[PDB]
Amino acid sequence: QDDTSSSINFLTRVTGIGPSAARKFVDEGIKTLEDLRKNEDKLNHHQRIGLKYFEDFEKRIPREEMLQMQDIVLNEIKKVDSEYIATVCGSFRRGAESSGDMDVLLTHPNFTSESSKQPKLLHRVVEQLQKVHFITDTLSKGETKFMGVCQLPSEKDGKEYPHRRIDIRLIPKDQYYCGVLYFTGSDIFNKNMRAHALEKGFTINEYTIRPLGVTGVAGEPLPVDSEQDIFDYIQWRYREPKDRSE
Repeated sequence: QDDTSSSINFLTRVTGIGPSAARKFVDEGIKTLEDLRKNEDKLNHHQRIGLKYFEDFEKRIPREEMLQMQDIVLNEIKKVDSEYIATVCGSFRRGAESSGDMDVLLTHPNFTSESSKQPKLLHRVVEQLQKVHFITDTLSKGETKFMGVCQLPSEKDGKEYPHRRIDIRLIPKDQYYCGVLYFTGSDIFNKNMRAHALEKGFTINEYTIRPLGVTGVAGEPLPVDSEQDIFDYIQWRYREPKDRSE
């Protein structure tokens, strides 16, 4: 069993291959990266691109590169429409010295929670980033979420940076800063802040902050025009992201 398990665990390191699909591959004698490459016909698109960048996707991103990536993303988005608002979240926003991926939250005042889908608000940004060769591949592209691959431009002698995972999520403007709060984390900090909100008569989720009565009925979403507004409602001092480990 040891070798069977090691094979399954190996394939799960490919993005797009989860434990169940890995078990099915190994049952078919597909166990290594070489086996996967010889059996590209059995892969979906996400798995094929994850195999393509297997080694790169096991490398971390130094904060220095994250800052370069951030400027490319922010500068190109502003070129498409200066009314877009985009924020890099995750442990990067909390000041982490390295990141596993880049997670971008995107909004636009044309897109509110009363809106039906506006996928081209997302796709136009993806297309511009592809046009300047920053986004290199797509893992999946939906009406509000893009998961793909990017790469910093070569700086010297044609030497290449590793390809990196990037996600871009389109969020309604009236829910944007609650989203930024949630996706900045940490998970423990989010739990602690939601517990304090309850003590103060509010309930916070990924989308909204609402007043919460003694019977447990949530009221209407409160207006939020900055992350600071959410802390103001629950009477907490603003917690800078570097202070959100717990």
